[PDB]
Amino acid sequence: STEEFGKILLKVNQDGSRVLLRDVAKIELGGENYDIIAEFNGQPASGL
Amino acid sequence: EDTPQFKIDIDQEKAQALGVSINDINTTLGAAWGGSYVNDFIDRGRVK
Amino acid sequence: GKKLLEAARAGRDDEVRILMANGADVNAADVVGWTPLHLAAYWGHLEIVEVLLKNGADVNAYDTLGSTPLHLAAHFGHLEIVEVLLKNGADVNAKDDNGITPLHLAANRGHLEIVEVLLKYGADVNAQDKFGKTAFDISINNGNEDLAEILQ
Amino acid sequence: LGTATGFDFELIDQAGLGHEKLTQARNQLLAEAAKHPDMLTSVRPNGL
Repeated sequence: STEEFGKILLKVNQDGSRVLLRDVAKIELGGENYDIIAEFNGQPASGL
Repeated sequence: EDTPQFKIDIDQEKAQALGVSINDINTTLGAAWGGSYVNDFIDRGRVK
Repeated sequence: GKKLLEAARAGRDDEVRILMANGADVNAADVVGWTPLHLAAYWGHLEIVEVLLKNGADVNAYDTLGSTPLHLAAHFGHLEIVEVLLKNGADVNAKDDNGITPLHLAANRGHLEIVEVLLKYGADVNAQDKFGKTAFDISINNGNEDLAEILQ
Repeated sequence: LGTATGFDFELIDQAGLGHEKLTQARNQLLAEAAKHPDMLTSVRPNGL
């Protein structure tokens, strides 16, 4: 889950303060790549 | 059928704090309790 | 005894009663120290959790790592069983060998209803585990904002 | 097709014997073969 990735611990600061992955990045499900986008009669689609 | 299993959670922060690598932890656990194929040797002329 | 452990896990209500009305030990334990109550709690068999408590099963029975049925019930979000257990005098602040409480476990999985009930029976919100963590500490780390303000 | 009269023989280590014992056995075979010029000629190792 994005939640679990978000709370990945990158480091602990001098003062016990914590740096999680969600503090340096946006985390979300998204395509392996974003190069292909299809439409069926103008409406959003996928296909094989 | 499902059976009881022994779940061990490694605490990332504690380990980071103590300065123990996660790789040393997993190799130590895995080698000790699962066994580790290190490399080959020659037993009476045959590679084993 | 062994047939009760099995029947408890299987959720076989009737069979639980048969072996009750036949003298099977309600506090029998398997290899990892789980009672029929542990099993019923884990697999969410409410009707068997009640029958067992009724026939006097130890409510604060712990396994070989110090975990109680309240731990299992709370962890896997079985709200009704958490209520039943607590009413039957389950130690709300019980710790396993890790210093982990039923509240730590409910919090981690974000079981708000269960977290409320536990608090309602006086769960110690300040209780720390072996790593010094509280239920609040957990809610913050998980980024659970709803749960994080319930714990203030 | 190997022409010649030609035979093509393989001596084999079937147990744990090792290169040195195999060589000794080979030498033993070659010395015996040499005692039958009537039947065998040019019985020699193909290797080094």
